[PDB]
Amino acid sequence: SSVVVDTNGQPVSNGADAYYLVPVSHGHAGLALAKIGNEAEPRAVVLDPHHRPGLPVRFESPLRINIIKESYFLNIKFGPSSSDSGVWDVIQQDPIGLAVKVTDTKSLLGPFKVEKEGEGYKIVYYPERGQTGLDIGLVHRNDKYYLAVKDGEPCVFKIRKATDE
Amino acid sequence: IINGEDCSPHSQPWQAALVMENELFCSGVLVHPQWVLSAAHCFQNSYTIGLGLHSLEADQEPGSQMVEASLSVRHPEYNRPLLANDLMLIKLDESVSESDTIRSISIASQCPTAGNSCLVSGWGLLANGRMPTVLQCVNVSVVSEEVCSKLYDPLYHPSMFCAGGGQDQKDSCNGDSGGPLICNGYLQGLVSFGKAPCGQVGVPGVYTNLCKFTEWIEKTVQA
Repeated sequence: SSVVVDTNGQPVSNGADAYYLVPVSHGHAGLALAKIGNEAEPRAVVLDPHHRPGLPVRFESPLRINIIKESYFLNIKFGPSSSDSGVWDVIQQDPIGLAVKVTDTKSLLGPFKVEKEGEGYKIVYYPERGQTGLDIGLVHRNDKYYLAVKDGEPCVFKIRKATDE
Repeated sequence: IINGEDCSPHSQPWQAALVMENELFCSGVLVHPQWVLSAAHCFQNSYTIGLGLHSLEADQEPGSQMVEASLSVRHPEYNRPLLANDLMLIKLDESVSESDTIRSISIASQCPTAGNSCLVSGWGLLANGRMPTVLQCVNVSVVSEEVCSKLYDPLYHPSMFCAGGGQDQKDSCNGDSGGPLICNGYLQGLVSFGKAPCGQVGVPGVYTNLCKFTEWIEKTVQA
């Protein structure tokens, strides 16, 4: 039933448009990639104060509808519709915990949902597409906020269409 | 519809447009004077439904009707398991008078035949990523259950079947959900889902397997 809307009240599109996730309480920071520790490449998704407005995302469902509802399982990804190299997934890495990280592989059905919360929306991670969702929140480290499973402490976002491009 | 063409106007008189604030989001199929069949994932608390359309402007379409509906019934097993049982019945506020441009269609009782060439119609995205001005038609062929389950593992369920994935890259796309797949003059399937992006070579789309649901549809509609 529940259609996800952008900051202009329009329905969020299935894959066709990109959107900024604008944190309601961390608006000084934008989505970016970073290392957690000593890994060779920056693949952890963070809110970084030095990047505004940050990397926009696309929400993707295999359903042949042109809008997104809160009940749909989604892939979330950086980059164009054509590329699958910025696809979000969740990977254990100390000391963050279950961190949101980009991969270059994509399942048909992604593990995320976008659900209403306070002024906006949270991202919820459903391991193995089960019935129980885990809130994505923030772990502060190295002057960045790492997106990570933090159940009960969701990061709240508003969704701004990136037509400015 | 990817790599199709304009339907002959009113050649698909069962086609329904589901619109929300004057934007099309899904199609459906008139299966009874007072009921439209669509995908369960197209559910809304109320609908504006265009019948007898070709372009999406009713005032340019003699015989067209924009009708209201508030009641929908999703199949009780929708999404159990995930993506399966993707159908719902929408009851129109008023039954509709049959005409040359507005007519119901029967549902196939036989299950899809691999190799069968079928027609899919809708107002969803074109190859160029734009929305068409008029209803599009394309032919796609039913694929074997074996190819369907290989490609869509681990989510394949017998409430689904696959069609398309030819070399000519014909497919359904975003906005086509809930629209009809016609085989041998009967309603065989509804556009349900597929791989993003649409039209990939060798990748057929997935359709609701309506032969599995004729009793449920008949019992809901006769009530």
